[PDB]
Amino acid sequence: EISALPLRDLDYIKLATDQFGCRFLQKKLETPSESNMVRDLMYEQIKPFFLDLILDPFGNYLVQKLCDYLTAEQKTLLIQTIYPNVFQISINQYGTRSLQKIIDTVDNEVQIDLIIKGFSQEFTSIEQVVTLINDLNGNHVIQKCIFKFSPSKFGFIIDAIVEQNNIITISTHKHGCCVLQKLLSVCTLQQIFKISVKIVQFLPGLINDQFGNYIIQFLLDIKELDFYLLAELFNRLSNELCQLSCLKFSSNVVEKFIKKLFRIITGFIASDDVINASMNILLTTIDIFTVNLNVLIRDNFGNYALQTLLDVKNYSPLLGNFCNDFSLKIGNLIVLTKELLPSIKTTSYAKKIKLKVKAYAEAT
RNA sequence: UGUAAUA
Repeated sequence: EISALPLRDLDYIKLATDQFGCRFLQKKLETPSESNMVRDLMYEQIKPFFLDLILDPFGNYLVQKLCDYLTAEQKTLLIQTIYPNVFQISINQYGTRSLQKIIDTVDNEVQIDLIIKGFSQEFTSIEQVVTLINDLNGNHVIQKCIFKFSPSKFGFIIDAIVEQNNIITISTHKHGCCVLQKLLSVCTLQQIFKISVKIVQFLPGLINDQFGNYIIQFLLDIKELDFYLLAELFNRLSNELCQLSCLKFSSNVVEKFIKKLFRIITGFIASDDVINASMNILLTTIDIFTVNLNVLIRDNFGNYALQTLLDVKNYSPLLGNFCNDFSLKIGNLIVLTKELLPSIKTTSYAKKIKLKVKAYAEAT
């Protein structure tokens, strides 16, 4: 029926929003002899409806398919048409597919810069950017930008994150937490810093959040942050370290934090200033865990923190002055655990603790 | 004995 019609006589808008018309057009695009011509005819007729098709249940398939065939000039004009609408497109079920494919097949920087302009405050508010980051459909467009574009383009993402308390809105959200991690994994160091300042400022709102705890831990894996983050975290948490060790989500961060102190000092046998404060903080921690040993060994979450501190496998090579202050105050904590060991017979993890006191002796 | 991620 439609196959018997000359391409020049096709009603491309009509076909584009139809499942079979759109599929017919796609197959025509995959047909080398007719690919170029069907593209150029289709293009001129559908260009006033670029936004419409991008959002269309079937049209979004055509737009995507077209991205593999459009000239640079054709794709540029397409982006010039719809860049102000990037918010609307990104939250859209079908629009998100179209935009990802467009972003994924940019030909040059002129096209990239247009998209970025769309995400700037001239067309998309900070609040809207935040919405996209947490949105079911939008977070995929943000991730696309994050993995396709140079970090020199990340301005609009950064601005939205550091705005007031948006670090909480983003970090404590199922989707935003993921995006932020993707961002941090590719960010420039100076961008990581700007976000880190905001994370530390709102640490209590993140440290024990179901998703926020993951952000803190992620930050702890970035080595270029050691020179300040270890002291910063601990100075903001020390007075409530026992509390945080006894909470579901923050207990993992304390464990992560403690293992990092061990890994840094052991590896010394990483820059020098870090080693200095790490030694100091570790000792203070043992003091804190010693004082509160009554609660930590008894807590449903705290015992994990304690066990991490006590595990000799973490600190074998530590067995100048510090290597003797540790051996004293951790050895002292070891014997103190023994005294309480009978007072927790009923618990499921007594034998796990008993093995650690046992493995202490074998290397002592 | 304890946490996440389109026909």
